[PDB]
Amino acid sequence: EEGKLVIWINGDKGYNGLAEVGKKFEQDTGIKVTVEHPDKLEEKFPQVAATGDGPDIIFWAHDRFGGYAQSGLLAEVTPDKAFQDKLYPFTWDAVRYNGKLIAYPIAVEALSLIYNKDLVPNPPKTWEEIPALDKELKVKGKSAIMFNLQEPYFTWPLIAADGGYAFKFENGKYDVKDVGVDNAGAKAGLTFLIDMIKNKNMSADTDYSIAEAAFNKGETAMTINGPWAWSNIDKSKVNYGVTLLPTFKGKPSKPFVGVLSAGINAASPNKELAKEFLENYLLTDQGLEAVNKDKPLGAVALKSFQEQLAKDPRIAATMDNAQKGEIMPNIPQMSAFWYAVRTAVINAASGRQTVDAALKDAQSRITK
Amino acid sequence: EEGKLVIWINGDKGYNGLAEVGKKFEQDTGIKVTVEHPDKLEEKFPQVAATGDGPDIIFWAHDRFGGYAQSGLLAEVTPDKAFQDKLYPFTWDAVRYNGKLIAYPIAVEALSLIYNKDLVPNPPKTWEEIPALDKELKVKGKSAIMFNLQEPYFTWPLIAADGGYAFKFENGKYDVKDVGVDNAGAKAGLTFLIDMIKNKNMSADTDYSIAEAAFNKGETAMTINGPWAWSNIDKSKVNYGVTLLPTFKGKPSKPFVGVLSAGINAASPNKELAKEFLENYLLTDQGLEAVNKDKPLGAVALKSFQEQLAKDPRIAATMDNAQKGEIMPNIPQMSAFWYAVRTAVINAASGRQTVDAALKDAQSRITK
Ligand SMILES: OC[C@H]1O[C@H](O[C@H]2[C@H](O)[C@@H](O)[C@@H](O[C@H]3[C@H](O)[C@@H](O)[C@@H](O[C@H]4[C@H](O)[C@@H](O)[C@@H](O[C@H]5[C@H](O)[C@@H](O)[C@@H](O)O[C@@H]5CO)O[C@@H]4CO)O[C@@H]3CO)O[C@@H]2CO)[C@H](O)[C@@H](O)[C@@H]1O
Ligand SMILES: OC[C@H]1O[C@H](O[C@H]2[C@H](O)[C@@H](O)[C@@H](O[C@H]3[C@H](O)[C@@H](O)[C@@H](O[C@H]4[C@H](O)[C@@H](O)[C@@H](O[C@H]5[C@H](O)[C@@H](O)[C@@H](O)O[C@@H]5CO)O[C@@H]4CO)O[C@@H]3CO)O[C@@H]2CO)[C@H](O)[C@@H](O)[C@@H]1O
Repeated sequence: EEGKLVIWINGDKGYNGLAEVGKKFEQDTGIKVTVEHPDKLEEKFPQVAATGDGPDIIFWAHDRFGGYAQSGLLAEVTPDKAFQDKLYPFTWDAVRYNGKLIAYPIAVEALSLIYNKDLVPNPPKTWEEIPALDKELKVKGKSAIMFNLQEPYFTWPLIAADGGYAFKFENGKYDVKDVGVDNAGAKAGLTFLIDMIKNKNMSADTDYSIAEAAFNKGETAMTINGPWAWSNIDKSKVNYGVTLLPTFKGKPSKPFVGVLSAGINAASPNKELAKEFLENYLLTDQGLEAVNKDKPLGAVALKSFQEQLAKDPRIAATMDNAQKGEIMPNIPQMSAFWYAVRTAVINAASGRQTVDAALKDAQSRITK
Repeated sequence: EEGKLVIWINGDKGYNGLAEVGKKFEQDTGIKVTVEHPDKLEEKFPQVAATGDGPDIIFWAHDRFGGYAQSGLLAEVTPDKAFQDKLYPFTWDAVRYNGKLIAYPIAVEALSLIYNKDLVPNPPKTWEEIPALDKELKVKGKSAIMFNLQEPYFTWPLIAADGGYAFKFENGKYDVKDVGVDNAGAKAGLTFLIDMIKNKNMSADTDYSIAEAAFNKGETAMTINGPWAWSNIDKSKVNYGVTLLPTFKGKPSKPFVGVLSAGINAASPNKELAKEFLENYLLTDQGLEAVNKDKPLGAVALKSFQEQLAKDPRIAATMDNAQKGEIMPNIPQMSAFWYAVRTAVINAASGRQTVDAALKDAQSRITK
């Protein structure tokens, strides 16, 4: 039924308090909210939603929602980034399935030991001591502990303690044996660069200083650079804009995204001072501003200062290109990648190798 | 040298502005900060830090830091959770290596197209149109574009556009063929439960209602339950505390962590209204409070309301147990896990099966 909301929530939750939220909703909008707590709602939902019925909103712990999403029974949820930042990131992770958010997280639950302060002022720290405690309580006509033995949720914490688990999780990883430096897409893009060189649209010996000087003197119409370069263009005569990289074969250019980072030397005798400087001086609105006014940093990691920068169209363009690209890996094999690709590009642009032979050699260097 | 800070940062960054931050540091603390920008600092650092020298702090894009961390050259950084929440989560991800944070993220960089508004008011959207643009500019003694061709950072966005990549990333995944329901640790914990039953410390037919009534009437000293149960104990005569689950064989009990979640039915004709209710009524301080006063939610996903709850020792204990446990998977196979483990526990506790035969059968159900 359109124009109202039906909600299902389990009978052990605060469904009367939720109903009070629904009354405020109606009072503000006229839309009636009905809260129900059917038994076995988590089993009924897939059966009724598959026929296009059921409630508008279903509450359960997240463990049930991947099965619902796999069957197409859930709408993708569409919160903007402002709303997403209101909730803890790990709670969104709990409701992501196949890369999409498929629920709103509400609350984080875990079992605890609940004890009667007047019967056991000092509750047992070990399971093994509970039988002796029970013996003393049984002479008083009491028992040490009772909990639900019918639902495995309640017995699982004991089963997992010494090593039981449900499914093993394999952390995300880069496959270092698998590299895309000599595939057809890489060759196509490098061939286009070499064809511009052959056509004398560019020169293979152009380096950072040559390109910067040419652009900042008004000799070339465009350049490719990062935020650190903007300060020198500000001081030049050139009125410049910052925008998306050109597309190739209709697809976006994909710049590697770098996070400028400050590491503390493991040999440093000043680790406490380094922490203080970085946390309490550099990573402040005022600290980042002092660096940024020298040479722009780009988008910054500090949420409070980034909010002040996001307005700048140069920063907007930086983040647009960043979102089309990829974060760099931090793995040790990244330097091998860069050394090999550097040689391949210089060899191909200078005619020391074909594009194919250059990128094949780079691929062999990186993976063998 | 102890009692001062030496910083290395690349020569294209704002090292004079960083030096100004270091002057404010000295003025406040008397500790001198020296900022250097050596050439090839990213290659020199591993050579000098391996001998126990080098700078206290090194700046570079994060791609270099996994190699440093792999060689033991970086201190693990130790920000508390308050500081971590000041920076964007994906920037911390960039400086995590083998599960540890090994740098402070500062700024997010990507290349952009920089254009001269007075030479190309409408900059080209495609690479392919740049040669024709260059031809017209060359008759004016100008060129269309110049950028650094010596460093692969600048040519990679074009190489990646049609399909080039560095290393393929494999997303984290649960291995559904690999289940820990019948390993030695699971059997040990379930055997201890069965031994308590045999010893008449517990009864195999105890369910949720029986245990709740017994605890809330003062007949048993302890129970195991979640936040939703606290409201009924508040109303009872019992003075209760909430604490860590007991250990087993010296290891923590590991409760599964559930995120109470609200999904929107894909068949709902009211998806816009559902979004409004959940985002703007339920997921507010006032909305969660109305539910929480009925039956406590536990820790909540909404950062602003959770800050008000974290003070409660019951919530502290909830999160302590949660951190010792595991987040539930959301995969479709989770319901099979629960149905099979439910049968195993009830069969073993009732004597319908041995612990070994029960858990073996559950393992077979879940994985075949
Ligand atoms: O007729 C035979 C049988 O019926 C009855 O048992 C059945 C249940 O009525 C029925 O709900 C179903 O239970 C399944 C459930 O469908 C399944 O999802 C899974 O449940 C998990 C939760 O998914 C998980 O979130 C967690 O639940 C917590 C919850 O997070 C928390 O917020 C609070 O609500 O406590 C919950 C635990 O009670 O863990 C549970 C697992 O414990 O597994 C359930 C099975 O255990 O199927 C039941 C069996 O058919 C009768 O009770 C039974 O006597 C009859 O034999
Ligand atoms: O003597 C032979 C050779 O010497 C010179 O080239 C060498 C360089 O001096 C040297 O620095 C080294 O360069 C490597 C570098 O060590 C390696 O880490 C990798 O560099 C990556 C960055 O790691 C990555 O962050 C990104 O760098 C951006 C950076 O994020 C950004 O903030 C800004 O600073 O621009 C940087 C790009 O310039 O990408 C670079 C890769 O481009 O790979 C480098 C190699 O390309 O080794 C050089 C070669 O030995 C001379 O220049 C050369 O002519 C001589 O032949």
